[PDB]
Amino acid sequence: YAMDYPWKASLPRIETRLYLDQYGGSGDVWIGKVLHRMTLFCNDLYLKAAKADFSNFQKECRVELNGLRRWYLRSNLEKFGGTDPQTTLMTSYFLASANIFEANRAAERLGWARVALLADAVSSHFRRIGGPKNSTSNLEELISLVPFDDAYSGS
Amino acid sequence: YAMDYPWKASLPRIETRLYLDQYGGSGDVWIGKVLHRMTLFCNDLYLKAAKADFSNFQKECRVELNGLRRWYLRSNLEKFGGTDPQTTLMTSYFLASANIFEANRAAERLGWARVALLADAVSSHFRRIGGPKNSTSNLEELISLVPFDDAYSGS
Repeated sequence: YAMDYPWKASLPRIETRLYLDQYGGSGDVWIGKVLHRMTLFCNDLYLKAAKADFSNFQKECRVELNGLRRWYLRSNLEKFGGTDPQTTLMTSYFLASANIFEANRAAERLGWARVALLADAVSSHFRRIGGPKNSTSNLEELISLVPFDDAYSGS
Repeated sequence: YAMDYPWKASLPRIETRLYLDQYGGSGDVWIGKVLHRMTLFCNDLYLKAAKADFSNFQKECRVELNGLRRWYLRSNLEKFGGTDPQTTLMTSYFLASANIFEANRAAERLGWARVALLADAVSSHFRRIGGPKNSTSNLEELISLVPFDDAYSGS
């Protein structure tokens, strides 16, 4: 792993997930003059805590992904987006749920997902019709599909 | 004045302006056993303070009107709309300036003025074209002429 993905393309949560199968817990032993095991940072309590936290994160992510899928369908955007839109939704949500992974920061993650999907749809439409000076339809009002707020949807 | 203007149509600032020449000060006497002038509410500082404050109001109103006129000209609104711009502007600003007079609240006064002017122009255009069924243009974007802000431009 440490040789395949350098610092340039190493998402935090994917590395944390891949690490949870490589920690010895308490079955480690360090070679010295006599085999001795250090019992301060090698135990199963760390493993239990990490696994519980990751399970909670995964459940919350599943729920928010379901909600985002419902919104994506209801807002009538599937008419663009290549041949299959579900893979695009999944990719553009996972590329955000792996960086901003805290619990009290749902707004930033969901906004990242929504704006990514909108930008991709609009870019695909421009690439299909044949450039930016042949669009007779209206596009500037398309940003009104994000849910409304006071300090978010005004700027 | 107090007879030809009921409570339902009595602007505060107009009443103050018409009452600023009906309060003598020291040139008054109150009937008793002997003609005696009361001093606590009949003074001369009252007139000076009132005149200074009212002249400050005059100057602030002049400056704000001279700015709003430039805004109404540069925004290209006389093309479609009222039959005479100056009277409509003067009236629609005098209303706000005669209702909200305090000096640390120019924002609400200017906002009232701008929104009233925009609404009047749009209503005149709708009435001229023959109802809202034949209005080909797009009118939601016409609210972008109001200067942008961070928290006062979504609602």
